[PDB]
Amino acid sequence: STRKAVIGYYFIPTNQINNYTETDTSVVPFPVSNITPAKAKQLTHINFSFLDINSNLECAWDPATNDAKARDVVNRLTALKAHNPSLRIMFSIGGWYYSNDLGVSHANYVNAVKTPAARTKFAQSCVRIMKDYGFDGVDIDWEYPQAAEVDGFIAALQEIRTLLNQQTIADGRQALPYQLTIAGAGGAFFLSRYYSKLAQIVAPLDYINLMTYDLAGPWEKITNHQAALFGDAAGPTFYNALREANLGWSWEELTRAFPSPFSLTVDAAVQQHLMMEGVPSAKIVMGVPFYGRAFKGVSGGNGGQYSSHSTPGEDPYPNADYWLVGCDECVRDKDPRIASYRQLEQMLQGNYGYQRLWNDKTKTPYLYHAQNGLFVTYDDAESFKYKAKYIKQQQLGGVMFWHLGQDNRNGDLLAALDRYFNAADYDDSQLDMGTGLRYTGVGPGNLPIMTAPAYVPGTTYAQGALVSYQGYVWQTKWGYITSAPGSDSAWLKVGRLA
Ligand SMILES: C#CCO[C@@H]1[C@@H](C)[C@H](OC(=O)NCCCCCCCNC(=N)NC(=O)NC)[C@@H](C)C(=O)O[C@H](CC)[C@@](C)(O)[C@@H]2OC(C)(C)O[C@H]([C@@H]2C)[C@H](C)C[C@@]1(C)O
Repeated sequence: STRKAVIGYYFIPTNQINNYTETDTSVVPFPVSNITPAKAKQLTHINFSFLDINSNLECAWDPATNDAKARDVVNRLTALKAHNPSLRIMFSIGGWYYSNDLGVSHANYVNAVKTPAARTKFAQSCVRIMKDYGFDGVDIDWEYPQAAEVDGFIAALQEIRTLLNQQTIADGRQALPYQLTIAGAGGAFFLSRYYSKLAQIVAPLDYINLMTYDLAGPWEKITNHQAALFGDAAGPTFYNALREANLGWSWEELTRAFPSPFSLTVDAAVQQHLMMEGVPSAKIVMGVPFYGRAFKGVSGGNGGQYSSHSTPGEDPYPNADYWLVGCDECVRDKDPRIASYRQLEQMLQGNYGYQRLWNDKTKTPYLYHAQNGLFVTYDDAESFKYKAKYIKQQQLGGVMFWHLGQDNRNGDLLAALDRYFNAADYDDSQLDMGTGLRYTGVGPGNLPIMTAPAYVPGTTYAQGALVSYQGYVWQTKWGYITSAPGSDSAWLKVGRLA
């Protein structure tokens, strides 16, 4: 019973920093003061976002940033630590806008990690920004290094870790050591870019915060849940790209690890991490969305699930038709495709025509607007019970979420996560996790415990025979085999001894 991490992004754009105020929500909708002492206590980390990498290949604020206002906002966050001596204010470098393959700063990420000298300079800039502004650690949210750049990225994290460790010693911060995290891919297509080197990536980290949300969106042909915990056989499935990663595994090893097609769920991403040797469950943090994704143009029959739709994917949103009925924040932000949980409660409570439905396979809620043909996929305090139960059962490190401003005013989502993990009186021992589709892949990092008769030399084993030998349970790939398990290619390591 180590405390689960509870990691909340605090995102504030440059224009809001530069006009920062705590008394006008039309300029800053979500000021630091909305994070009350009670919320501060429920959080373990706050990820201040986003810093960038500049063309000097250093960690830097957006250069339009007013530095005194920036320091002041950051000081308000670090003052929160007075209510909670476990609390850290991290900062994040990257995000989609800055760091995506076509993002505005993308070449800076590539070049910052490309060579030994560039990495030294970058790493030093991170620690220096951390100490100058009073942050408690470094989060990297590069979406995403491509297979060629992965060795540099790894080396960059290793170097940052060493510098963080020096800093923790210099400041005598062993009670709350400076930390290093990344925001990891939560679906196999991006994950496949660095999957083969996952143990190396995770080794220098305190946590890898899986972005296990945005698993559906307007870029797909068919509506779906953006953060299904388990799979729905009625729903779409996807090619498992991990089976083409450069792993050096055999056909049978790849097949047993990477079923395809597969359901793109939270459970899949988590298992895909656990399958790798050297990736410990305690370092894996499950991301959850504090917002819904909305689609229009959907047909009926199944609550708007798994339907074609007409939601534009362009960015910025390409006209002024704000068709997400009742969503006032969408008008403010000029995009009807995303609604905060905060806004969604209001849409459901007003006379706007939505029903709240529940998929008992995915263990996630959804809104359906029968009259206009709208579907919204989001998470709430109910879906979080199952996700928290899963976090406990799988011995994950905790939960991360984007983002704090999207909680409702009383902070019920955060409170709920804090309760499912820490409340003495909350009991989920009978919470039924459903018959949704589990990801069944097995790999070297997550072998099940098994028993079988001991291997006997001289015996002819038929295809599919199971024996135990030198700590493991092995299975013949064909028959008849007589070789000692592990000595040639005929035997598959399927389990570990009892
Ligand atoms: C101008 C523009 C946007 O362009 C998109 C296109 C670029 C899409 O852009 C958008 O959806 N924009 C909104 C993005 C939300 C941010 C959150 C992401 C997660 N990050 C986080 N949530 N991070 C986080 O929480 N961090 C803590 C993008 C998601 C996408 O799928 O791009 C794919 C790459 C796999 C392309 C580039 O190949 C894309 O694929 C498809 C879907 C077939 O579309 C075409 C092109 C070819 C098309 C030409 C480009 C668009 C229209 O699809």
